[PDB]
Amino acid sequence: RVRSITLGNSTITTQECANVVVGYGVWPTYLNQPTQPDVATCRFYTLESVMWQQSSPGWWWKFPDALSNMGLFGQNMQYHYLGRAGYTVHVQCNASKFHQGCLLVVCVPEAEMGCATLANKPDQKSLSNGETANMFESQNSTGQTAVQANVINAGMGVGVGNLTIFPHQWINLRTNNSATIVMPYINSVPMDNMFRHNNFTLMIIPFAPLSYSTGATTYVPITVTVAPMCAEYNGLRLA
Amino acid sequence: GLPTMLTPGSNQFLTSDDFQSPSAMPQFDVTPEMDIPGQVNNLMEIAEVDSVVPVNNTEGKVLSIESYQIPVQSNSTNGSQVFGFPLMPGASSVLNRTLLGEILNYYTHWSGSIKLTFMFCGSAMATGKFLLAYSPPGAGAPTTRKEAMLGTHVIWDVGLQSSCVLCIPWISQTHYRYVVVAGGYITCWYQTNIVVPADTQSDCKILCFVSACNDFSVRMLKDTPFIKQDNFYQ
Amino acid sequence: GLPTMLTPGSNQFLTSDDFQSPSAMPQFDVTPEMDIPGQVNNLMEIAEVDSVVPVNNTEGKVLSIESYQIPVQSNSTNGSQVFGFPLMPGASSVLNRTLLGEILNYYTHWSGSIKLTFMFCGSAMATGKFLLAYSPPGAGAPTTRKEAMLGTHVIWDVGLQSSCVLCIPWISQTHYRYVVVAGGYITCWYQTNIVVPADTQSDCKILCFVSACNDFSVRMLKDTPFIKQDNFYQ
Amino acid sequence: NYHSRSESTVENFLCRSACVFYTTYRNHGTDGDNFGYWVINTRQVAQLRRKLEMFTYARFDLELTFVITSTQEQSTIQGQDSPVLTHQIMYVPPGGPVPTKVNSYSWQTSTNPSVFWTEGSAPPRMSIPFISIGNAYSMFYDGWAKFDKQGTYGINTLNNMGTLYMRHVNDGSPGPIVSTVRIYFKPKHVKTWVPRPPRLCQYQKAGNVNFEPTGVTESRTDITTMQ
Amino acid sequence: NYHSRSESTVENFLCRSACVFYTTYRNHGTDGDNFGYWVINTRQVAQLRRKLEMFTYARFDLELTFVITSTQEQSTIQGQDSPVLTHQIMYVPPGGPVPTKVNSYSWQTSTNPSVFWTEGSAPPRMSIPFISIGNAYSMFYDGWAKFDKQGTYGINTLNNMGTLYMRHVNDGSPGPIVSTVRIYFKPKHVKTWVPRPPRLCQYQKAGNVNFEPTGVTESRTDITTMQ
Repeated sequence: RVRSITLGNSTITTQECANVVVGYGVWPTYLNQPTQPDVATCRFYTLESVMWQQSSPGWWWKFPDALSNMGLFGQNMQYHYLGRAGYTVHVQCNASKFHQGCLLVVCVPEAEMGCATLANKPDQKSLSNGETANMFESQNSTGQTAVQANVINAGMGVGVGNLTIFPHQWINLRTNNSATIVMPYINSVPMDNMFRHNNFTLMIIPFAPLSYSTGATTYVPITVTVAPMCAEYNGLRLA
Repeated sequence: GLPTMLTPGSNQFLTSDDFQSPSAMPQFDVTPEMDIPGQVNNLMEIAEVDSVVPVNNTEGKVLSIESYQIPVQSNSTNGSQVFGFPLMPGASSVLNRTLLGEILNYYTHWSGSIKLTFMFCGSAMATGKFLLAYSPPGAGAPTTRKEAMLGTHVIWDVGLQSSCVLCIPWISQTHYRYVVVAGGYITCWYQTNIVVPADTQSDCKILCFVSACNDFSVRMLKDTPFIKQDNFYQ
Repeated sequence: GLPTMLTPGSNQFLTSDDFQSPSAMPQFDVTPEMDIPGQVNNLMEIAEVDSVVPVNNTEGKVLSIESYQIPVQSNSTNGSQVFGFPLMPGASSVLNRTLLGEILNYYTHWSGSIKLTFMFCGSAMATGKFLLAYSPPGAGAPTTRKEAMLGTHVIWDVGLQSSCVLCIPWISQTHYRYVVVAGGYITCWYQTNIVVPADTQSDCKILCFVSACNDFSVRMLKDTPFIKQDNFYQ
Repeated sequence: NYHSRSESTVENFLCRSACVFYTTYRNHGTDGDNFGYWVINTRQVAQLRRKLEMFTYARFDLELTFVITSTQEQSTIQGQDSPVLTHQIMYVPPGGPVPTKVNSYSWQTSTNPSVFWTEGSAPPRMSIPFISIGNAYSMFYDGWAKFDKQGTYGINTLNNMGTLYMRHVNDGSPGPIVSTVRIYFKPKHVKTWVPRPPRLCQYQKAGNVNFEPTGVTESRTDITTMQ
Repeated sequence: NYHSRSESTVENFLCRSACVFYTTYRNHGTDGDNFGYWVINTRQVAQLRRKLEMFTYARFDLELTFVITSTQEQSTIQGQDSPVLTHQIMYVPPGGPVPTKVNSYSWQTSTNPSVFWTEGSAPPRMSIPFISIGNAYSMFYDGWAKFDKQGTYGINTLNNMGTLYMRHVNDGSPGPIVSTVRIYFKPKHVKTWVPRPPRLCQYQKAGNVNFEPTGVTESRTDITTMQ
C-alpha cells in the first residue's frame, strides 16, 4: 500500500513494499568537547529533480556539499567546526508502465575523482555543484580542471559495472521505481570538517537506456530526497 | 654457553617467512581502533557480490556503457541466439574484468560455482520467452534452438519474471583448476519474440550479473595481469 | 649442540633496544637509596604546575619582568581588549616557554585540557569587571566586546575575586594533535573600567598562569627545539 | 566440508613481502649526497598500490627488511684492502628532523630510530607500528587538506608514515663503493574496511587518482562468438 | 579511562640511548698518543644535559654501547693484507690508575674493567652501576668543594663516574688505520628528585652554569595580536 513518513515539518510518500538497503549492514548512531546533537536537522531535503532522457548519462551528488545550502544542517555545516551525520537517501522515479530503463543508484564512500588533465586536480565546482547534480558524459571529458566524468570509469578509474560493491540499488522501471539507501557515517576519523570532505557521493547511472512508447513522456523525473540521521557536532562549552 | 648448531638456512632472508621483527618505535601508543563500518576479512566477500557482466563486447562498444547491455531485437527469427559466452571467469574477456574475474586473476587456482543473473530491462507490458541454456565443458556450444533445449536449459518467461538466476555447477576433474586458459557455455535463444502493445520503437536490453557461490575458493596468490608499471610512479 | 638459526636482525645494534648489558663492575655494592624529598616519576607532575605566562610579549619587554605583567589601564574605552593570545601551548610564543610548553616541546603529540589562571594584582579597594572570552578553534578571535560576550565567556569581577581559573576544553578531531603548528583564542575585554578611591596614579597588572589538567598526555618524544650546540661543550 | 578460504583472506592477500624501493648511495662524493632516502609510500608500486586500493581504509604495521649489497667500482686505486662495511638505516618518524647532508645533525638521531648493520650478517629488519593521529590509513580522500587551495584535493596528513634514510657509517677504502638497499615491505596485522573495485585504468601519478579512460574489458568479434 | 602517560615517565623520558662522544685513534703514531679517552660526563651534550638538569638529584646506571669502525688511510704501503682488528675498551673506575701512554701499565688493567672486541661482531656493551659515595648524583651543587678557593664553586667529587679508554690491541697492517669509537649512552633505573625549570639560556661551559641573559620567550607585535 502507501506508507507516509514524517520527519520534522516534511512528509514524503513511500510504498509499503519498498526495499531498503542499509549501507554496510550498519544503522547510523551517535559516538556513544561533549558532542552536541541536532534533531532539527533530521528533515527530508528534496533536491531538484533530474530529467532522465533516452540519451542521458548518469549524475552524481556529493552530499556534504549537496546539503551545504539546505537551510538547517547547512547553517550547521557553516557554524560548527566538526560534524558527523548518517544519511537516508531515497531516490524516486516517476514513470508509466510504457517506460523502459534500468538505473544503478549507488552511494560511493570516498569517491576521489580524477581530472581530465592528468597533471592537474579537479576544482571544487567540477567535483560538486551542491544541490545541482553533476552529469556524466558518454565520451571523454576535456578541461584543465574538469573531472574525468566518462561513464565507463565512473570518474574513479574503475569499472562502472563493478560499482555494485558499494551500497547500491537497482531501479528497473518494469519492477521498481524507488531506491532507499541508509548510509551510516563512514570515515577514518570519529568526526571531520564537513565543509571540506565529502564522505560519500550518490551515483545514479542508467545502465539500460530509457525507452518509451510513442506518445509517452520523453523524460522521466528522478527525485532525490535526503534525510540526515544522527547528526551531531562539536559543542562550545567552558572558558 | 648453551651449545648451538649451524642449522642450514640461517642468516638467510627468505622473503616468505614469518619471523618477528624488532620494533623501531616501541613504547609508542597507537591510536585505538574505531568501529568503521565495512570490515572485510576475505576477498570472497568481494567475489560474492554481483557485478554487471559486459557481454556486448563487440568492437567499438567496450568504451561505452553499451557493452553491458545485451540487445533484444524487436523482430528476429525465432530460435536465434541472443548472446553467448564461455564459462571462463578468469580467462574469457566477457567475465574477466568483473569483480569475480578481478579477484580470480589475483590467484592461480580456483574452484566453485558461478552464479549468473539475467535481468530484463524492457517494459512492464512486454512479454516473451528465452532459452537460457548451459553447455557442460567439452560438449560445444549449441548451434540451434533445439540443441539448446535438448540440454540443460530454463524457459525464462519475461512476463512472469524480469530476472533469472542461473547457478553454474562445478564440473572439473581436479579439486581446483587454473584461472588461465574447458569451462562450458551460456547461450540465450529467442524462444518467442518480445510482444508489446504494438506501438513502441526502441529495443529492450538484458543486463547480466556474475557472482561466486558459498563454495568458492582460490589457492595460489600471484600478480594480476592487468596493472603494469615501467618503474616507480614517483 | 642445540640448533639455532640466523634470525635476521642479529648482530645489529638497534639504538632503541632493551637488551641486558654485562656489568663492568659486578660484585660492587652501590650505596643504598636515601629518602630524598621530591621524588618525581612523570613529567606531567612538572606540567601540572602553574607557571607564569609571559603575555606582555611586546618588543623590548621580553628581556624584563614586565613581559609577565598584563597592563590594565586606569582609563580606556569600554569594550577594549586587555590582551589576547592563541591556545597553542607548544607553538605560540606566549605559552611556548612556560613549564607546560617546555614539557610539550619535548614531544610530538599531545592531548588534554589547558588550565588558565588570571590573577588581579591591583589594590584591595579596586573594583571592576572583565570578559574572559574563549573562542573555539576555527571561529576566529572576536573583534568587539559583544562578539566575546555572545560566545563562551565569564564575567571576572575584580571586587568579588582577585583570581579567575578558566579551564580550556579539548577540541580536536584526533586523539592527539601535533605540538608544532587550530587551537582557539583567549581574549580579555574591559567590561567596566577599574574603579578606585579616586587618588591613585600607577596602573594595575594581571598575572597569567598556565597548567595542564589531569587528562594531559604526550606521545612521541623528540629533541626540544630550544637548546642547541655546535659541538661538545668540553 | 567446503574448500578452505584461508589464503583468500585479507591478511594472506596483503601481508606479502614485496620490494617497494631500491636506491644506490656512494661511499665518497663531491657534496654530501652520499645517502639514500625513501619517503614511505604505498602508491609507488602498482601491484601493491592496487591491492591496497581495493579497500578504502586500512590499518597495518610496516615490517621492513633491507637487503644491502656493496660493489667495488672501476680502478685507479690500489691496495684497497677495505675493512668490513657498516651501514646506518635511520627511520625518521612523522614530524621528525629530516637530513639534507650525509653528515647532518639529524643522523645523530636523538629520537629517530636507527639500525646499524655490518655486512655479512642477516639483513636488517625493523617494524613501524600504526602511526597516525587518525584511526586508519585512508587510501582515498574525497576532500581537501585546505579547502581554499585546489591542489590540495585528496591530500591528508594522516597517511604520512615517515621517511627512511640510508648511508655508510664507514668508507672502508679510499676507492669507490656503491651500495644498494632494496627495501622489502610487508604489512602486518591488516584490517581493511569498505571494499572497492579494482583499479581498471593504468596509474599515472603516485599522488593522483587521474586516469586515461579505458574500456571495461577486451573486445570480441560478436555477441554470440565463443573464441 | 584517561590517556596513558607511559612515555612521559622519567624512565621513558631519560632512558634513551644517545651518542655522547666520538673520538679517533690511530694504529701507529710518533708518541704513544694512539688511544682515545673520555671522562664520563653528562654535561657535554646539550640535549642530554638539559634533560638531566631538569631535575636536581638523579640516580642511574650507565649503559654504554661502543660503535667502533676502522678505516684504512691514504697510500704508499702495499700488500697491506691486515688481519682482523681487536680493540680494548678499558673502563677506569673513580680513583683508578689513569693511562698516559698507549702501552702504559694501567692498560694491564689489574682492576680496571676492560672489554676486548674483535671487529665484525655485535658492538661491545658494558654497564656501569651507580658509583658514588653519596646517595645520588647532584646535577646542581650550591656550594664549594673547598670553601677557601673561589674556583671550586659547584664542584663536588661525588659526580665523578670514571674515564673510558680505547685503543688498538693489534695494528694489523704496517699501514695507517684510524678507528672511531662513537660511545652511545643510556641511563637505566633512573630515579630523579626535586624537578627544576628547563634551561632557558644556552649553555656556555660544561663545568659551569654561566649564561648570557636571554629573553623569557619570543616577542610579538602587540599584546592583542593573534599571529
